[PDB]
Amino acid sequence: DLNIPIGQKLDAKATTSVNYAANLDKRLPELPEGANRAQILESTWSTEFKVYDSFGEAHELQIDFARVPGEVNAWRATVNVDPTNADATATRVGIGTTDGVQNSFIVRFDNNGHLASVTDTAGNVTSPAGQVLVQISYNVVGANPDEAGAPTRHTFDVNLGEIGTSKNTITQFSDKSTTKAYEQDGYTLGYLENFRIDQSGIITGVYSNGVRQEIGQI
Amino acid sequence: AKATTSVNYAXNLDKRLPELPEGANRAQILESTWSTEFKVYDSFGEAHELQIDFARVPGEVNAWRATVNVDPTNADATATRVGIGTTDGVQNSFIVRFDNNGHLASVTDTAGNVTSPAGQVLVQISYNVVGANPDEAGAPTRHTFDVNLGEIGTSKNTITQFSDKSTTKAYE
Repeated sequence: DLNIPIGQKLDAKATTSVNYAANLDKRLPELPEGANRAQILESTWSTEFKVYDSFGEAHELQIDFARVPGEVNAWRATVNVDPTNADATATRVGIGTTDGVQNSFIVRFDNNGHLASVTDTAGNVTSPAGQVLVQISYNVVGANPDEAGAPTRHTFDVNLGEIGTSKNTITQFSDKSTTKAYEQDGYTLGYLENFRIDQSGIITGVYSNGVRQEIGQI
Repeated sequence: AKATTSVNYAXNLDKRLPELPEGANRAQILESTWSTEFKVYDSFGEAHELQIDFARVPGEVNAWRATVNVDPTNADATATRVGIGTTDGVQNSFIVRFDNNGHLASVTDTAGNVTSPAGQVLVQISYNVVGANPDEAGAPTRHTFDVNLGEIGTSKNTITQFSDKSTTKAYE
């Protein structure tokens, strides 16, 4: 028979998808085409959110939103998984790929504020409409290498929203600069804690990392 | 109360435990050693303690050295050796490896014999039982054991190495 003991383990799920959305302050001053490091600083905004590798280790993913010099309604997003060890993890962020691109991308805003487009350093641009997905990659430092010998990488997508909307999409509305939405689908190891039944007959198991799996109904 | 025949081990070891550089000193090895203590029985009915120390091998990730010593107060005696198949060409240690999902992958002991690519993982423990007792046992006399780490590739009733608190312990 199939047995479901309490304190049973639920393996960690590595992030595959993050749903991120934020607003960048437009009333930040623009950058003349040749500024110094203090002036790019007063026109940049950085933030951090977690992702999970396949061991359930949380890695902090850091994004710096800096204004493109001279050009307006354009920001540059330098991405770095594990910023204190950013050189060994070697992050790379492209559209459609992560091979042969650098860890940065530019995100242009619609004249109304809505997300217009995103272009990487390789030349890969979004399409004119639809949801925008940004592929992000880095080295999982603690992972065994693959069959060939490479240091093994973790790859996932960042859903900034769909072109021309808000709510669940990144924006450049005027004042206010913060993170709106953060939903990522990974999680750490978890243990079965108890079962819960539902106005339907659906018996679910709850795990210590709050995952809630179902088994069946009456 | 029986000849214990086998001891099942399960739960998690924390990946985030640091290595043992320099042959690190007393306080550093304890910072990177997870230990488990268990009670077992011999053929006759006497109670002995089984201790296994898990600690990360320096220089290799996802690989752990497990030192086993039944009745640790008793240095040198009991011999105490562990070894998958064989048992005199081996010491009291085995090195357990995990795969990129935190699941059990391999066991290797002091010699080179490795567990098969699949199936349940058994290691086998071996010691001399003493403590007087009236009528003699003669020769070194021993007591093989069998320790069950679980089956490879799975977390069900198996040890795992995830990045969470350590939880490995013995059961049944």
